Amino acid sequence: SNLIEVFVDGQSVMVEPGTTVLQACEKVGMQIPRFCYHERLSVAGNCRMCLVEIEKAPKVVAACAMPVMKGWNILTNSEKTKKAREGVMEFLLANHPLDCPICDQGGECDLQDQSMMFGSDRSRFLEGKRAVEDKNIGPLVKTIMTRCIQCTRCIRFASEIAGVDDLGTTGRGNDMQVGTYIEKMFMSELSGNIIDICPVGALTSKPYAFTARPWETRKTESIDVMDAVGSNIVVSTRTGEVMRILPRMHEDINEEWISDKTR
Amino acid sequence: PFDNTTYKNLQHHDYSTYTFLDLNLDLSKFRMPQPSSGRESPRH
Amino acid sequence: ALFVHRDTPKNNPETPFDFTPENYKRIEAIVKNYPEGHKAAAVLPVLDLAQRQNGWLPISAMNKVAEILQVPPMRVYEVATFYTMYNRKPVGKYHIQVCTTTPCMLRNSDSILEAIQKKLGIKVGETTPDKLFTLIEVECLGACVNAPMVQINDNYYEDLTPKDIEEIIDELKAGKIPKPGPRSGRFSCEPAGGLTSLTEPPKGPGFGVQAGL
Amino acid sequence: KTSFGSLKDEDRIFTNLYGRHDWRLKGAQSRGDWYKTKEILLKGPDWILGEVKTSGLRGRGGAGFPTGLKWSFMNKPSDGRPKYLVVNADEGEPGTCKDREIIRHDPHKLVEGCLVGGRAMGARAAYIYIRGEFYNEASNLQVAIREAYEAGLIGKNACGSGYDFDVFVVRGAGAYICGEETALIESIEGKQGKPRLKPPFPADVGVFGCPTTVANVETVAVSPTICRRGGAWFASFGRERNSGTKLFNISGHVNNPCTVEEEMSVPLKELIEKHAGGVTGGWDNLLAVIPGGSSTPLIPKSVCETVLMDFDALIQAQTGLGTAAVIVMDRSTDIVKAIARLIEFYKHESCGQCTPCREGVDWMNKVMARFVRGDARPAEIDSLWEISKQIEGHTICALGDGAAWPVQGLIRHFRPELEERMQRFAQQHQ
Ligand SMILES: NC(=O)C1=CN([C@@H]2O[C@H](COP(=O)(O)OP(=O)(O)OC[C@H]3O[C@@H](n4cnc5c(N)ncnc54)[C@H](O)[C@@H]3O)[C@@H](O)[C@H]2O)C=CC1
Ligand SMILES: Cc1cc2nc3c(=O)[nH]c(=O)nc-3n(C[C@H](O)[C@H](O)[C@H](O)COP(=O)(O)O)c2cc1C
Ligand code: SF4
Ligand code: SF4
Ligand code: SF4
Ligand code: FES
Ligand code: FES
Ligand SMILES: [K+]
Repeated sequence: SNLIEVFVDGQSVMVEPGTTVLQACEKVGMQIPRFCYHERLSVAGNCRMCLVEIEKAPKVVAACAMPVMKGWNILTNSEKTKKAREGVMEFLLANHPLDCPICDQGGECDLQDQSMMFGSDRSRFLEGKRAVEDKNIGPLVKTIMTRCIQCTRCIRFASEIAGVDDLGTTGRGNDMQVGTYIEKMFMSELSGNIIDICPVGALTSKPYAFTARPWETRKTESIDVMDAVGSNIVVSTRTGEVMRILPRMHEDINEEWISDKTR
Repeated sequence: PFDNTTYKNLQHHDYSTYTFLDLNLDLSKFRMPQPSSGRESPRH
Repeated sequence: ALFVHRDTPKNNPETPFDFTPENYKRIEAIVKNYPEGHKAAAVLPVLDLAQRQNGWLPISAMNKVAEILQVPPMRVYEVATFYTMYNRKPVGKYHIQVCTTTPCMLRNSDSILEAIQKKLGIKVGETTPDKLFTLIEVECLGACVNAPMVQINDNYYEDLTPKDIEEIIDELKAGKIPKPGPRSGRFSCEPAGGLTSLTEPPKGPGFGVQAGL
Repeated sequence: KTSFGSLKDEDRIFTNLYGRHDWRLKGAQSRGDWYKTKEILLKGPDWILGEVKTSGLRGRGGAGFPTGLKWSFMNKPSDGRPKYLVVNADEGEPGTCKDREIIRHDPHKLVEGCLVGGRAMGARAAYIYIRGEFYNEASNLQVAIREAYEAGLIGKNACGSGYDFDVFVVRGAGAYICGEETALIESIEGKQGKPRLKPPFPADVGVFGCPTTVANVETVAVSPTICRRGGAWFASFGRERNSGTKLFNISGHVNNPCTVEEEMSVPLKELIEKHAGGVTGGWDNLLAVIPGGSSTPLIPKSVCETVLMDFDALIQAQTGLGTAAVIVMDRSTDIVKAIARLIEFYKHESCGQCTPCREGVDWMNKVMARFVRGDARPAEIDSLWEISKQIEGHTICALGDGAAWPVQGLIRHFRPELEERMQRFAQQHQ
């Protein structure tokens, strides 16, 4: 074989050439924090949450995008890796709105959870925040774009999996806004999966809106019957009532997506 | 005679709004045939 | 200053835009500069061509550029909102761009910004009511030793005083075209008190050429 | 040699820098351009790369990467894809106006540099990504490219050498980030000028996915003079690892703001007092100098007295050489207002792609806008320092570095002036 030897925190692991730093750390059971990386989307490398120290290298590398070289010792828990994560989380939470009680993502929020796990416990941001105009992309996806952290999972999903090319980023800098730039309605057959892959509450389910909350939901693993694909789903119920339907990962059927009829 | 006292770049006082693009249209005949990726676009 | 579009009666996808046939020949010349299969690389010139024909970009120039280049319209909207030259609102006939970054601010570009404001009766971002002048405030235009300077639609006007920019605005209102250069005594970028360099004649072909060549 | 500067006119590469001679093909050939270009092209890529490596030429864009080592990354056999030289003519750096002068006044020198460099790297064509604000300069360069095609100097059988080479000019559309090499590549490809992550370096995946070298106008245009005069001639100027001549843009608070070609390791005081007429009010009126355009940290008057204007001596002065754009600031300057205007530039010129720049450059601009008024407290200085250190090295490209560095230079050399600003705000507003 042509496997190269790399190190995650001193532990040796044999990886294929072209393996990223994030995947090499995944092979020893360490999940590097991320916001823009998704293993079924193309690599973006712009949330900078996956920044990790390679030792004897005076610069952190973006683990989602950087291929491993032979002999790298990836320091997933070192001091400057943790400082990089805290700084990036501080910039993500600088302009992010204090909406966690009114946001449907709360309790199942990647930004909340890895702010708890990898960020600091307090704020130094003494300024006013930005506020973004909400968009109207249809009756399925509620859009609250102040919560957007510009990870571009929207655009990569709609371009690469849904094949739509109607989402994008307009503007530049801190005023860069994810949207359609026009009053355009993002109605694919797969348009509800941007609710799944949005790490924050910027894209939420408009039918599910405000009704439940993830810790009180019971998760029943079941099968779609809306077509003959047999998409594996989670029916999440609450007190004997069906709240919503999420995908289950089945690599050979529905990889982690469901159609909007199913959803 | 050697002149070092006048500014010889007086042509751009007479450039219009289509000067660059008319120069590109004039240069279109001098150029090598472009390489092809083998498809019409990356969405083809 | 917004990066969403709302359909107005003067800016909508049924606003009449189409290139002239000489502009279509220019577009063909632009597209032939790029490899086959990468026609999207002609988004930035052709859209700028749509700004040189119309003065600004309604959302029919963006849609026409997306149609003739076979790119999605969102990928043209991204370019039109990313780059600060694409006028997505109709600007005046003379688009005055005053540089106020630090090398121009140190040489008092604020006095010239105030001189343009009190001459035209408008402020930064506004347009004169006869639609002749739009005054905005831009970043470094790359004429830093010729600070303070402005740009009017293609042209740099450099080494300016308030009197010089008032004279330029006067001969823009009078229908004439001003000379795009430094308004001080110097010509392009030399030291103003005489040449401190390049006073000797240039040596010509063959000078200092090494052996074996 | 121990002392540097006082460069003679016979050793100038950029003769006709000032527009005093004909920029067209007759004037360029009468000054030495397009001389024995066929004999340079027929000696192969390895000879040209050896001359550029021997010359000690470093990247004149501002980072100073070794130019021959960089261009030898393309010296490899083809894999079906074409190869491209891309000339970075964006020049968005505040202070910097030298590549405008090369394009406007020595355009055939840039075209011959495109030919020689693209022969060295095996490139099919040259894309000169020029700034869109440089419209007259772009049409100027297009007239020179038409003269080079009509003389057979470029195109099919360039200079009679049997090497085919086109030279294209792509205009920008008003983004400072489109001078960063991968963002420039994305701008040529018809997209938003957002930088790519490295790796891939452009020699592997560059413009259109092809092997590509992006090189500055100045480091391209000196290369035919390096191939004619010899690399040992070019390495005879400046200190070791600091070879050659350099265009300097002395602007700001000098008597005669100018672009001038000068030997590499010239003192900053000698450069300002010789070519710029000195600081307004004398040398004792000097407060600070931004040595190499906006991304380099400022140095105060005590550092400027003995410092040399090459890469290594300015790194030892904990700043950078950068674009060699000397912005001079006298004692009458509100230096916090100037650095805050510079941070305002960096948030208006930030493509918004990655989190630390998109959020932290705006947050540094808000903190600097309060520091101008003094509407802050001194514990926010070190806080701002840490914010800059959370942007530096954590971004996709070096615009985050180039925004963090002026903040760091201002804090490091002028913390007491920030503190007295804030305490006089506190005593006259409370
Ligand atoms: N000239 C101008 O108008 C401006 C210049 N700058 C300068 O830009 C500099 C930063 O520019 P960058 O290109 O982002 O940084 P720099 O670290 O990366 O790289 C410079 C060049 O070296 C190449 N390179 C570096 N390491 C390499 C490696 N290991 N393998 C292959 N190639 C490698 C890069 O591809 C690039 O072309 C700063 O020093 C700043 O002064 C910044 C803004 C404006
Ligand atoms: C934000 C940013 C802007 C840049 N702008 C330019 C530019 O306008 N012109 C330029 O030559 N280099 C610019 N650079 C440096 C380039 O990335 C690159 O190093 C250079 O253009 C080519 O390398 P060279 O110096 O060897 O020629 C910029 C870098 C950054 C980070
Ligand atoms: S997206 Fe997450 S962090 Fe933001 S308001 Fe909603 S629950 Fe809170
Ligand atoms: S809306 Fe969500 S998925 Fe889309 S870019 Fe913003 S944070 Fe990412
Ligand atoms: S650091 Fe700033 S300029 Fe660079 S990719 Fe990120 S947002 Fe863009
Ligand atoms: S996860 Fe690697 S940068 Fe977003
Ligand atoms: S600072 Fe105004 S032109 Fe560069
Ligand atoms: K979501």
